[PDB]
Amino acid sequence: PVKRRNAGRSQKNRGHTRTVPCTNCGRQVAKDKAVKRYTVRDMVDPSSKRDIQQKLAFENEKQGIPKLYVKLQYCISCAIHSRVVRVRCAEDRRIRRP
Amino acid sequence: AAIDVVNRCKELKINALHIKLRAKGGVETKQPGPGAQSALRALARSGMKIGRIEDVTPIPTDSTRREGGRRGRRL
RNA sequence: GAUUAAUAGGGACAGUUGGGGGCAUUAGUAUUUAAUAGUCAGAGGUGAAAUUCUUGGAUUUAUUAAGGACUAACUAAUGCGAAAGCAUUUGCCAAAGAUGUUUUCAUUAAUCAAGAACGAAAGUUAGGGGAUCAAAGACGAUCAGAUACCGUCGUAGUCUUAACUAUAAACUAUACCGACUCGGGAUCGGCUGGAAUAAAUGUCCAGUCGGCACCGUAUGAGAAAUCAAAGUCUUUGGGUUCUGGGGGAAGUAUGGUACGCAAGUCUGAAACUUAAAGGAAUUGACGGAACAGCACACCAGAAGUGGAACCUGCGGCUUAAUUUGACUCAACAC
RNA sequence: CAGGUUGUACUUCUUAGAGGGACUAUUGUGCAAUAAGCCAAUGGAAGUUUAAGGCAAUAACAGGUCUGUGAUGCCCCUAGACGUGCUCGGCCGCACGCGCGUUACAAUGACUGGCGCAAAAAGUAUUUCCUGUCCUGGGAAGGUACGGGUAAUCUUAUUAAUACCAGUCGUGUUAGGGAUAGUUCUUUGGAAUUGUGGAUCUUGAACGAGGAAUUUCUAGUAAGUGCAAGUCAUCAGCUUGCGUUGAUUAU
Ligand SMILES: [Mg+2]
Ligand SMILES: [Mg+2]
Ligand SMILES: [Mg+2]
Ligand SMILES: [Mg+2]
Ligand SMILES: [Mg+2]
Ligand SMILES: [Mg+2]
Ligand SMILES: [Mg+2]
Ligand SMILES: [Mg+2]
Ligand SMILES: [Mg+2]
Ligand SMILES: [Mg+2]
Ligand SMILES: [Mg+2]
Ligand SMILES: [Mg+2]
Ligand SMILES: [Mg+2]
Ligand SMILES: [Mg+2]
Ligand SMILES: [Mg+2]
Ligand SMILES: [Mg+2]
Ligand SMILES: [Mg+2]
Ligand SMILES: [Mg+2]
Ligand SMILES: [Mg+2]
Ligand SMILES: [Mg+2]
Ligand SMILES: [Mg+2]
Ligand SMILES: [Mg+2]
Ligand SMILES: [Mg+2]
Ligand SMILES: [Mg+2]
Ligand SMILES: [Mg+2]
Ligand SMILES: [Mg+2]
Ligand SMILES: [Mg+2]
Ligand SMILES: [Mg+2]
Ligand SMILES: [Mg+2]
Ligand SMILES: [Mg+2]
Ligand SMILES: [Zn+2]
Repeated sequence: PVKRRNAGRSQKNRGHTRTVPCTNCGRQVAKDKAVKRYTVRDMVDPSSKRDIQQKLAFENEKQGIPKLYVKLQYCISCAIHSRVVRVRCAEDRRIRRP
Repeated sequence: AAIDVVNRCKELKINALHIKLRAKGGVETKQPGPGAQSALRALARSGMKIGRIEDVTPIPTDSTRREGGRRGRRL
């Protein structure tokens, strides 16, 4: 029978959508389908920043360390296994942004 | 490798360092490795002054058929 | 002496919208590879390593160049295209929807055997081009076995011109035209009123045509999953095209033999064989799947069988006979 | 310091009957929505629901027993019977393969001697059960000499062993260890020879802390150490209980 309405993807008008490589397996996945979560990563762990702030050098505009920018793109296959998105129950499958 | 450089640096008479951080951007995990936050940390602790900090992992505009193919590392 | 002008259809026209298309042009990093310098012993790759590369200098850092492909981030249930498909700039070439119309034309139309136009990939012929990845292949490793899932390389292709091939889970698996019927906001394009700023190819409020899509709900449909249509069908009939008739043998054949350079497409059997094959769900069991617990389960440690000689139970083999029960914890000093 | 008495004397010790006593109490963090509750400290004989057990739901395992049953269906046997009895064998037979265990490889020990520490169980119709005192044997064990009890009255408030002090041995498969075996003696039983058990003198093996594996086990618990009770005429290396000595690590 049928499991989803969007079958995991958002292709709603067009017949074909660009394919993209998986951040983790390298596998090819259609853009719309594949998981995404472009995150604002930080250069150093918590208590570890303070250590670099005191031994820091250049001016101090209070702008600290540049934060890392990671544009994340997972294919289902590994996205799951990678703790990202856990198999959700029946009616919770339609919930968006919990 | 970090502390080894700082020693060599006090001898070059240099105290401040600009950082250009990367990670085989090309068509590879544009994410910094592990020995990243580790290296910096070591330079700061062992004295060293730190100039500006950049991220220079070469992000491409297009791309070229990555590692593996179609399905990639499987297992 | 010539019906209206179809919330039918064809044209004219008007600003506008679009990653629709064809020629040009034009970038941008990146991958390779090369020059110019710069050092220094390791690089690279995996769970680990290994073939691989390297002081006739690797990996590495800066500048730059050649080259072939590719268009990131913005890029989303948003847009256009008959579909396949389509995202750097700019300039041409013919095209399209929708909206707007107190413009014409006035059945011109719906769908369709024949019969044609297209149709990612892969594949084919003859030339280009050849950067990356890579079928076959060559190697490392992994295994009891690996010419497999990882790793090192690599040819065809992948790019292109001109021919040919037409299939694909070519999917919404839901034919097109038409009329109806629930609620609701948010969208994309056009239009019309209005308000603030301001006088903006902007913003907002309110309408409304047309386009993806979603939310809620049905004394409507269903086998159910579910469906705003998969509804207005036993209260069984708007128009039209295509298709099916238990399963396997089979979409296969010394089949047909209309296409094709060639893979193969198109059409497409029978013999044979069978109670089922199927659909959707319910519970349960299992999962080299998510989440949450609990126990000397493991953790921290102890004592100690297992090795020794005896003892005692079980098997076995003997024997006239070695009574027999019991066999993973849930048999064996029971 | 032992012993004998005695008192309508006392109950701390002992017995056992009534009733107390904990419920998670008091105090502060975590929880926290209010909570249920969780933690730590204090008081406490006692805080892991105090500790250890008994009891043990619905289904089910075609688990096991018809050799426990005068509980039975069906099927078997029936007098040269699978009924019943008797005599003698066997279930313990040995090349081996498994599974509980017992003892040990020793100086944190063995052997000689000394030392009032325990608990729980049991026990008869006459002598037949527990057995105290006494006599005889080197000894196991005898005798019947004097006796109590059919039991908080008698074997007993003691007959444990580990432990503790002294002494010998002194790393030496030495004897630590005790298997195997040889006469003798003694008890149970008509009968022990295919050793019932026990005593004596010899004999004195493997074993030098045990591979791949693998079992229980958090407190008077593991371990060690002996004592009972079942079986039992006689036989424990089993079982079911009992107490003494008494810890590492967790929570
Ligand atoms: Mg498609
Ligand atoms: Mg264009
Ligand atoms: Mg490489
Ligand atoms: Mg270039
Ligand atoms: Mg758009
Ligand atoms: Mg762009
Ligand atoms: Mg054609
Ligand atoms: Mg060619
Ligand atoms: Mg091997
Ligand atoms: Mg390669
Ligand atoms: Mg307006
Ligand atoms: Mg509006
Ligand atoms: Mg139907
Ligand atoms: Mg709906
Ligand atoms: Mg009908
Ligand atoms: Mg054919
Ligand atoms: Mg099914
Ligand atoms: Mg036997
Ligand atoms: Mg209890
Ligand atoms: Mg029961
Ligand atoms: Mg019975
Ligand atoms: Mg007879
Ligand atoms: Mg006597
Ligand atoms: Mg006694
Ligand atoms: Mg001696
Ligand atoms: Mg004899
Ligand atoms: Mg003997
Ligand atoms: Mg014992
Ligand atoms: Mg006795
Ligand atoms: Mg006895
Ligand atoms: Zn993946």
